[PDB]
Amino acid sequence: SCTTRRFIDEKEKLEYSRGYNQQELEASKLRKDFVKKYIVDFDTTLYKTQVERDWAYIAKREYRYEVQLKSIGYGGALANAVLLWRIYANKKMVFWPIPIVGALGYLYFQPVFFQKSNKRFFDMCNVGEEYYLGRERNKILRECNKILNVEDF
Amino acid sequence: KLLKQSIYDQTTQYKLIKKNKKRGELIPVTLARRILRTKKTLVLPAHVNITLITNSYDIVHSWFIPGLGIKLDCVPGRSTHHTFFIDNVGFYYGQCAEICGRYHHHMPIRVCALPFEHFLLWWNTFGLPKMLNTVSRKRFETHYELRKYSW
Amino acid sequence: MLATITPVLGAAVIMMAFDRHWQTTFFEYAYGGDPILSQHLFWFFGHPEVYVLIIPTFGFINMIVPHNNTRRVASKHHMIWAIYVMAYMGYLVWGHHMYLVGLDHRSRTMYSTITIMISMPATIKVVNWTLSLVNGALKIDLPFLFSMSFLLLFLVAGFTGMWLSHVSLNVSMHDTFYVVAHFHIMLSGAAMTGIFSGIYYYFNALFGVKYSRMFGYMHLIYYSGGQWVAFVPLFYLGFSGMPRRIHDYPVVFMGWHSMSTTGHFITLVGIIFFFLMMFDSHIERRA
Amino acid sequence: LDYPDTDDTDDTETFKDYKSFTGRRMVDTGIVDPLWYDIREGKKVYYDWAGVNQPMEDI
Amino acid sequence: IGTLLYGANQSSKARENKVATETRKERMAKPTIQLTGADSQNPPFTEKNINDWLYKTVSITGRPIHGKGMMIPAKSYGLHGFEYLVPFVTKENEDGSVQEGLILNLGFIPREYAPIWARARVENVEEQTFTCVVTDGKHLSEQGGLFASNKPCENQWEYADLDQLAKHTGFVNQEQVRSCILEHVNTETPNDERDCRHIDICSDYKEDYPYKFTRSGVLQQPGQMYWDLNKSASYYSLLGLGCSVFSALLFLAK
Amino acid sequence: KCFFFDHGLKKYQMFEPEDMYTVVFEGWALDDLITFPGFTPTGRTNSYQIGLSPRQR
Amino acid sequence: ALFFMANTAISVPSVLDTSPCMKQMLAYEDCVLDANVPQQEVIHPQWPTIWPRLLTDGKLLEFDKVPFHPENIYNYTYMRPLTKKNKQYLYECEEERFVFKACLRKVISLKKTDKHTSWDTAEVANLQLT
Amino acid sequence: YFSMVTGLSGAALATMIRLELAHPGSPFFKGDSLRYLQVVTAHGLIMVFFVVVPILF
Amino acid sequence: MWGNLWTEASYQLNFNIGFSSLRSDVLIHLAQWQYWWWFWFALIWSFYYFI
Amino acid sequence: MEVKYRGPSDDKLECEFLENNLLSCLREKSVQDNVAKMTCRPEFLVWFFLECPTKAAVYHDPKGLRNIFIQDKIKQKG
Amino acid sequence: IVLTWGWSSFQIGGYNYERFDDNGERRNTLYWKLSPVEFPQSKLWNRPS
Ligand code: HEA
Ligand code: HEA
Ligand SMILES: CCCCCCCCCCCCCCCCCC(=O)OC[C@H](COP(=O)([O-])OCC[N+](C)(C)C)OC(=O)CCCCCCCCCCCCCCCCC
Ligand SMILES: CCCCCCCCCCCCCCCCCC(=O)OC[C@H](COP(=O)([O-])OCC[N+](C)(C)C)OC(=O)CCCCCCCCCCCCCCCCC
Ligand SMILES: COC1=C(OC)C(=O)C(C/C=C(\C)CC/C=C(\C)CC/C=C(\C)CC/C=C(/C)CC/C=C(/C)CC/C=C(\C)CC/C=C(\C)CCC=C(C)C)=C(C)C1=O
Ligand code: CUA
Ligand SMILES: [Ca+2]
Ligand SMILES: [Cu+2]
Ligand SMILES: [Mg+2]
Repeated sequence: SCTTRRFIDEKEKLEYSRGYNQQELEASKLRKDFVKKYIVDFDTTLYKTQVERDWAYIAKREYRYEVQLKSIGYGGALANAVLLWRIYANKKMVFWPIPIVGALGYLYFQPVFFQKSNKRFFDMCNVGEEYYLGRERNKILRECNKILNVEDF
Repeated sequence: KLLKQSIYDQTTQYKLIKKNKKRGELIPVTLARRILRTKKTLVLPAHVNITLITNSYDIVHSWFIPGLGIKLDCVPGRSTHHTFFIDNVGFYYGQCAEICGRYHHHMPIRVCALPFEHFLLWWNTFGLPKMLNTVSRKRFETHYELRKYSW
Repeated sequence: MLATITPVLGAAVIMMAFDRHWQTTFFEYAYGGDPILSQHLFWFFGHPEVYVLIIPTFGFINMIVPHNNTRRVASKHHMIWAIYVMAYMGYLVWGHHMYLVGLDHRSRTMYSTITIMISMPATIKVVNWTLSLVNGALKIDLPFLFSMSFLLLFLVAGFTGMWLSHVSLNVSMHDTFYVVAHFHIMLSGAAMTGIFSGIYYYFNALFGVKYSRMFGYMHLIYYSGGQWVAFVPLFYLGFSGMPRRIHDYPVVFMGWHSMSTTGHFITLVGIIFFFLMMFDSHIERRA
Repeated sequence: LDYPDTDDTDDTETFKDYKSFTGRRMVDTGIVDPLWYDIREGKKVYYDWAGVNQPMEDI
Repeated sequence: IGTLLYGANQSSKARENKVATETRKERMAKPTIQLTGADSQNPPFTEKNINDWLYKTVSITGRPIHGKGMMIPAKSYGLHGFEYLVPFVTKENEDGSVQEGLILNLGFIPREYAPIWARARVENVEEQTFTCVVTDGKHLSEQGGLFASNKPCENQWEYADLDQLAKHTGFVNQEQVRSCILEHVNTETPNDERDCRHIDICSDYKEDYPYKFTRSGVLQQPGQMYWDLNKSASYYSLLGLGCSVFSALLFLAK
Repeated sequence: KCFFFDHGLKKYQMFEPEDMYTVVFEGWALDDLITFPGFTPTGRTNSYQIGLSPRQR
Repeated sequence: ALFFMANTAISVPSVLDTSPCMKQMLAYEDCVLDANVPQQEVIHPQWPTIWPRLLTDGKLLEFDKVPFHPENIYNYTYMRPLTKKNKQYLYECEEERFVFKACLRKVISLKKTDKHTSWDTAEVANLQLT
Repeated sequence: YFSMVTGLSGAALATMIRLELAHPGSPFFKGDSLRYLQVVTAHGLIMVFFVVVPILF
Repeated sequence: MWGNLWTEASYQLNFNIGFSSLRSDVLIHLAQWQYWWWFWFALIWSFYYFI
Repeated sequence: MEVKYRGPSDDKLECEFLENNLLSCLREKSVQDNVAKMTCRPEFLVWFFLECPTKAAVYHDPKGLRNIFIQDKIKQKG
Repeated sequence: IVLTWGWSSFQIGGYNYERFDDNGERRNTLYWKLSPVEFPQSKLWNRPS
C-alpha cells in the first residue's frame, strides 16, 4: 500500500495544481463538511459497532496526519521565517510571532490541505450501508454524484 | 502463460543463454539461481503442521532453508522428529550446511509451500499415481484412483 | 584449563584413529556406536580451547592501560574473578556447538542458559577497561592505540557471540558465515591486536632497541582496517544465508566476498608494515 | 579457434548460432549479449571491447 | 522590470500552451488510422509533412527491439524512472542487416526495472500491433535544463535528442525516424487534458510495466501546463509590483 | 489457474512446481508436461481452509 | 520483554471483508452443513441444474472403460443420489439459496461503465488504507 | 620467530581461501572441493594450535 | 512461478544486508527484536561519547 | 500471497475449446443428462467465463444466443 | 562521528527509500488486502551486523 498512498498523494497534488470548477468545489465542500462533522469534530469511540468505530478512527488518524500535522508544520515554517525576520530586525529574541503567526499559518494551511485530501477522507468512511456512518456516507456520495453527473465508489 | 509453438530453435536459445547470458551488478536470486537448481521440488501444504523425520544414509548432513530459518541436522542412525509449519504460500531454496565431502557446495534444496487445494492437486496428479506405479501404472488406473479417492 | 581439557581431546582423537584403522566402531550407530559422542568429546575441549586463546589477550590491555595512564587498573580483583568464572563455567556450554545435532531439550536449554549467563563477566571486564581510562595522566602510545583497537573489536565480537546464543537465531545461523564472522572478529581481531600490543610493549625487552613509530602506526591502521573490512561483510553473508566450507556459492554473494578479500589483502598489507617496522627499528638501532 | 576440441571450444557452432535467425532474435530480446569474437580467415579475433587478450599462437 | 517582463512572457506562454492543448485535443478526437501491409512497412510519416500527422492516433504493426532501447529520465507520480524508448522496426530483409523503422515510446518504467537483466520476463521481439499518438517529443527534447549531457556511445541519455536517437537506432530512413517519435497510447480513456490520469494504471499498478500513456497524459506537458504558467506569472507579477513600488518610493524620497 | 493451454494439443497442460529462473529463462525447454485432470472429479471447488484432523488412538 | 517493542499499533484493525455476497454464501453453507448431506456439490447453489442426475440416479461421471471398486461409504459420495431425508433437509434451506442466487444475479447484472470516474482510485473506497 | 613463520603460513592459507571465495566458479582451485576443504582445515589448525598458542604459551 | 502466483519468497539482491526473506514469522520476529535491541542503547552510547 | 495481474487471454484456440465445452454442457443440461455419455466438464465453464468475456457477452445477448443455438442445431443435425 | 550520524542515518535512509522507491515494493500485484506486505528497512546497516 505504500505505492497506493504515493499515487493518491500525487493525484491530489496534481488536482490541486490543476484547480477546481464550480461542481468540483461544491462536491469538495460537501465532503469536507461531512468529514468535519462525523470524524474530526466527533469522538469516534461513541459509534455503535466496533468495525465502524475502528474504521472511523483510522480515517480520523489519516486526516490528522495528512491535514493537521502538515498544516502545523507549514505554519511553523512560516512562523519561524517571520521569527527570523523579527529577530534580525530587533537584534534580539522575540516570542510574540511564534504563537500568533503559527496560528495564522495553521488557519491558512488547513483549508488548502483539507481541499486537497477531501476525497480520500470521504472515501475512507465507506464502512457499509449496514451502519449509520456508512449510510450517511452513502447519502453524501449520492448527493455528490448527482451534483457531478458521475458515479464514484 | 500459453504453450505456443516455438518458431525459434530451442537448442540454439538454450546454448546462447548458457554461454552469453546478460547479468547485472544487482541481480536478484530469483533471476540468478546458478547453484540452486534441482529436480522434483518438495511440495507441502501451507498453514498446517507436518512431522519431518530427518535421517542420513552415510554421514551427517544439514537440511537448511534460510527463508524459513529452518536447520535440521540429519544424523545417521537417528530418526529425529521436527515440526514443520510454513505460515505462507512461498517457494524456498536451501543449501546443505554441514561438511560432507566432494559435492558439499552443490547440493541444493527446493521446498514449495502451496495452498492446500494446489498441494492436493499436485499430489493427486504427480505423487499419488507413483505410489502405485510400482505395481499398477496406466492412465485408466490413475483416473480410477483419482475418482475413487476424491477429497 | 588446558591441563583439564587435553586428556578428553586425546581420548577422542585416539578413538577416531582406532575407528579408522582397527574399525572399533566406537562412532558407528549400527552396533552401539554414538556419532554424537565424538562431537561431545571434541567440543568439551574445543570451547575451553577458544577461551584459553582469548583469556591471555585481556592481560595485555590490563597491563598497558595502567602503564600509559599512570593510574592503577580498575577492580583488578573483580576482573580476575570474572576471568576465573568464565574459565570454569565454559565447561558446561560445549553444547552450544551442538544445538541442532538432536540432543535433548533439557541439555539444550541448560547449555543456552549458561552460555547467555557467560556474558556478564565480559561486561564486567569491559566496564573495568572503560573506567581504567578516566582520571589519569594519559601517555598516548602505539600499544595504547592497539589496546583501543582491541577493545573496539572485542565489543562487537562478544555482542555477536551473545546474539548467536539466541537459540531461535542460532537455528538459522548454525554452520553459516555469521558464526565465521563472529569468531573471526573474536580471534583475528582481539587476540592479534592484543598480541601486537604486547609486542610493542615489550619491544625493548625482546629486541633491545626501540620500535619505529611510523611503520608501527601504519601497521596498526592497516591491520585494524583490514580486519574490519574482511570480517564485517561476513556478517551480511551469514544473514543472507551462506553456509560454511563451500568453495562455490550463489552469485548473490559476489560483492560481500570481494569486500572480504579486499579486507584480507589490507590485513596482509598491515603485516607487511609490521615486518617493515621491525626492519626499520633494527636499522635505527637506538637505545 | 576450436582448440583443444570442438566439444570444449564450440566457437564455430556459437558463431553460426549468433549469425542465425534465432541468434539475432535473442540479441534483439537483449537477454544474450552481442558476439565477442569474429572468425577470420582461419583465426579467431576477439573484439577490442571484449576485454580479453587474443589467443596465443599455435606455433 | 525584469520580473514583470518574465511574468508577461509566462502569461503569453500559458495562452499559447492552452491553444496548443486545445488544437491537439481536437486532432486526437478523430478516429484511429490502421496502417497495415505496405502502409505499415512504409509509414506515411515524413519530416516534410509531419505536422499533418502530429498528434494523430495510428495503429501500426512492427517488431520492437527491447535489447537496444533507451531510458530517458523522467518523473511520474514521484518515481524518478525512465520513459522506455524502443527502435520499432517496420520492415527488415532476410539477413536483417538492412532495416528501417521508427521510435516508439512504450511508456514509463521504474528505475529498478529499467535494466533488461533486472526484469522477470523475456521481451517479445516479434511483430506486434501498437496504437500510438504521433508526437515530436518537444518536452522530452527540451527537458534536462542546463549542463545536461548525453552519451550515445555509453547508451546514457539525459534528454531526447532526435538525431542522436536516430543514429543509435541505425535505420536507413534516418530522416523518417528522426521526424517524429510514437508514444503507445490507450484510446479508451477520457480525452481531457486536465484529467490528472497520465498513465493507464490503477492505484495498485496492476498493469505490467512499461505503463502506456493515456490521451490526457500525452496532452499534458510537465512543468509547462497553462495553470502552472499562470501561477508562475502571477507570482512574478506580484514580485514586480512590489519592487516597482519600493523603487518608486525610494525615488520620491518624500 | 496453474495450467496452460497448448496450441498443439488443444488441451491444458501442467508441470510440477518450478523456480522463477526455470519458468522464465527456460520456458522453451520444458519436460514432464501432463494433461490437466481438474481439481475435482465433478468440477466442484476444493478451495477450503484446512485444519488439523482428530488424532488417532 | 515488558515493553521491548516500545509500541503497539492497536489502531490497525482487522481488514473488513468487502465481497458482494459473502454473507449469503456463508449462510447457505451453514444451512447445507446443518442438512448433513454427504455430497459436496450441494455447496454450489446451482447444484440441481449443474448435476440433474443427483436427484434421480446420482451418476455424475461416465464410468466407461474405468473400474468401479467401492470399499466403503466414503469412496463415491458423489455417485449417491440424494435420498428423501437429504431432499427434505435441503428444501429446508431454500430461502437462503434463493437469496444467494439473487445476489449472484445482481452482481452479474452489474457491469462496468464509462460513467464511473473513481475506478482507478477505488482502494480508498474499499478501505485498503490503515 | 617460529610464530612469525607459522603466521605467514596461515596468512598464505587464508589468502588461498579468500581467492577461492572471491567469486563463484572456483577461480583458484578450479573445482577441487577436496583440496579446498583440506586447505581450510590446515588454515584453521595452523592458526589455532601453531600461531596463537606458540605466541602466548 | 506456480501459474501467475509468484511463489518465490526471496528476492535478495547482490549486496543484501538483511535476511533473505521476511515472509517467515520467525524471521519477522528476529528482525523486530534486533531492531529494538539496537534501539535500547541511547544512554550508554551518550555516556561513552562523553567519556 | 502475491498474485500477479493478467487480463483475460482471449486466445482464439482456447476460447474455441471452452465454447465447445460450454455448448456440450448446455446440450446435456437441456435434456438433464439423458444421454448415453456425459462429456460435460463443469470446471471449464468457470474458465470460459474468466478468459473469454466477449463470447460470454455474445451468449448473454438474446440475438447472439439465438443465432448460436440455430447454428448448433444445424451442425448437430448435419 | 559517534552519536548523531549513527542514530539518524538508518532512519533517514529508510524514510528516503519509502519516499522514492515504495520500500522496494514489487508492483503488478492484486488485492493488496490479500497481498503480502513489503516491510520497510529494518536491518541497521550502520550497526555492525
Ligand atoms: C577467541 C575465540 C572465541 C571467544 C572469546 C568466544 C566467545 C563466546 N562465544 Fe563463540 N565461537 C568461537 C570462538 C570464540 N567464541 C569459534 C571458533 C566458534 C565456531 C567453532 C567451529 O564450529 O569451527 C564459536 C561458536 C559459538 C556458538 C555456536 C554458533 C553456531 O554454531 O551456530 C555460540 C552460541 O552461543 C557462541 C557463543 C559465545 C559467547 C556467548 C561468548 C562469550 O564469551 C562472549 C561474551 C562477551 C560479550 C557478550 C560482550 C558484551 C558486549 C559488550 C559489552 C558491547 C556492547 C556494545 C554494543 C551492543 C554496541 N560461540
Ligand atoms: C587464531 C585463529 C584464526 C586466525 C588468526 C584466522 C585468520 C583469518 N581467517 Fe580463519 N578460521 C579459523 C581460525 C583463524 N582464522 C578456524 C578455527 C576456522 C574454521 C575452519 C573450519 O571450520 O574448517 C577458520 C575458517 C576460515 C574461513 C572459512 C573457509 C570456509 O569455510 O570455506 C575463512 C574464509 O575466508 C577464513 C579467513 C581468514 C582470514 C582472511 C584471516 C586473517 O585474519 C588472516 C591474516 C593473518 C593473521 C591474522 C596472522 C598473521 C600472523 C603474523 C603476521 C605473525 C605474527 C607474529 C608475531 C606477532 C610474533 N578463516
Ligand atoms: C525480581 C526480578 C524482576 C521482576 C520480574 C521482571 C523480570 C523480567 C523483565 C525484566 C526486563 C524488562 C525489560 C523491558 C524492555 C526495556 C529494556 C530497556 O529499556 O533497557 C535499557 C535501559 C537503559 O537503556 P536506555 O537508556 O536506552 O533507556 C531508554 C531511554 N529512553 C526512554 C530515553 C529511550 O535499561 C534499563 O535500565 C531498563 C530497566 C527495565 C525497565 C524499567 C522501567 C521502569 C518501570 C519499573 C521497573 C520496576 C522493576 C521491575 C520491572 C518491572 C515489572 C515488574
Ligand atoms: C573515537 C572515534 C570513534 C569512532 C566510532 C565509529 C564511527 C563509525 C561511523 C563513521 C561514519 C562517518 C561519516 C559517514 C557519513 C555518511 C553520509 C552518507 O552517505 O549518508 C548516509 C545516510 C544514508 O541516506 P540514504 O537516503 O542514502 O540511505 C541509504 C540508501 N537507501 C536510501 C537505499 C537506504 O544519509 C544521510 O545521513 C543524509 C544526511 C547526511 C548529512 C551529512 C553528510 C556528511 C558527508 C561526509 C562528511 C563531509 C565531507 C568531508 C569530510 C572530511 C573529514 C575530515
Ligand atoms: C552510533 O554510532 C556508532 C555506530 O553507528 C554508526 C557504530 O556502528 C559503531 C560501531 C563501530 C565499530 C566497533 C568500529 C567499526 C570500524 C571502523 C570505524 C573502522 C573502519 C575503517 C574503514 C572501513 C576504512 C578502510 C581502511 C583502510 C585501512 C583504508 C586504507 C586506504 C588507503 C587509500 C590506503 C591504501 C594503501 C595501501 C594498500 C598500501 C600502499 C603503500 C605501501 C605498500 C607502502 C608505500 C611505501 C613507500 C615508501 C612508498 C560505533 C562505535 C558508534 O559509535
Ligand atoms: Cu550434504 Cu554438505
Ligand atoms: Ca568461488
Ligand atoms: Cu564454545
Ligand atoms: Mg553444524
